[PDB]
Amino acid sequence: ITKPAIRRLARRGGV
Amino acid sequence: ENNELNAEIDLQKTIQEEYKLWKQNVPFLYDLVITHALEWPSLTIQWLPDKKTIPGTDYSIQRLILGTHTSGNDQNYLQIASVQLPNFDEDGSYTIEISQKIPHDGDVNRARYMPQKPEIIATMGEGGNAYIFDTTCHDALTTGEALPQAVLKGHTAEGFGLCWNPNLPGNLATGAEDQVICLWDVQTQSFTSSETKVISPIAKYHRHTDIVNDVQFHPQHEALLASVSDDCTLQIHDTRLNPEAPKVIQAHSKAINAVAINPFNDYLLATASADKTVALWDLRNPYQRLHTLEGHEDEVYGLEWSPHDEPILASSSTDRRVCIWDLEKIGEEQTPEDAEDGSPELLFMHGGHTNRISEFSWCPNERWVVGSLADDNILQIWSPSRVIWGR
Repeated sequence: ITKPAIRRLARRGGV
Repeated sequence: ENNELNAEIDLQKTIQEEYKLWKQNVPFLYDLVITHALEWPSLTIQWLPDKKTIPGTDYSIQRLILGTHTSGNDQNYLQIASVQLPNFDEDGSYTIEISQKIPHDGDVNRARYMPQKPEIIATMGEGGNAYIFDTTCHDALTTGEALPQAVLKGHTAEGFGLCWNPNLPGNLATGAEDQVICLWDVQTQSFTSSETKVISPIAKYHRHTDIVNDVQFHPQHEALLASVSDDCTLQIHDTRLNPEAPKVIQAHSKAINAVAINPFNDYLLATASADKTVALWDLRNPYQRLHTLEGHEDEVYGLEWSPHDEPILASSSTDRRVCIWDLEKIGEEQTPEDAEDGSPELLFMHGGHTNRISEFSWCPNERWVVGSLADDNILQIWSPSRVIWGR
């Protein structure tokens, strides 16, 4: 999971 | 009642489920997460500007202004906490100490240090009084913390609006539930006396028709004061003129809880509203709403621009989240799936708190570090991963 997966995770707050 | 109790049960279940998932994802989302439980919940937080490095250790010591709201029986306190922070540089053993506990009259609704003299702290307190403290001072006879250097008498109900003029030393503005804005001239000049000084306003504005929630001076224009209110208006005041009339903007159709002027620009101002959005405004053309930032799921209460990066803005909500927006992504295209998560400029959501956010504060001594408080006594100091904000 590179940068783009991490960036959707971040917008969703990892929740 | 049967729907209220079981709805509150289900909410707590959701919170516990989402907190467990958040913890699992922290190693991908953060470069740092420090958590400290406080003896009392705090309504307010602000980083002081000092940083103490220790040669031969990999951490620095920084400090936070905090308060209490026992709001019944117990004595309240303006507090200063000393926290270790790691020393970052480019490509979880850290302590807290409550180093100063200053008796305070009533809840500490808001507290701010004077930019030009950080040892001077103003607070909003009992009944609407504002108070001034010198945190380098002591009791007349003992090493105990000093009583207020001054009390500021003018508001007739309690308030949460408080800000210093970064361009006029000792100039202060307050807003309160009496719908009034008071301006003050605090002369630290005068704190050479054996008694608390009583101060009266130099000016009062009766321009709002409901609770005044927030006030801020323009970072670079000393005569310019913004104010927002439950009457759903943003007002721009010229403190030279006489209460002439300010600029009034119907910025949202629900209560406006916070305002924040960009520290790097002359013109860019943001507002946060009970309508769940943050709106952007150009002071040169203030009647045009530039954009609306969507992503919160409940009223937005906190709002603060990054002190290091012009396009970076943060907000906080009773949805228990702190969001970080990157205005450089204004205009970027996104799919309707991504749009369910929020506007394109939504960069980061902090999901580490398990109750309503009280307040948060950007760390002025480190890049991309935030201190945030929630109503369940939890202080968190955190940094999103450089994977997310870098380049």
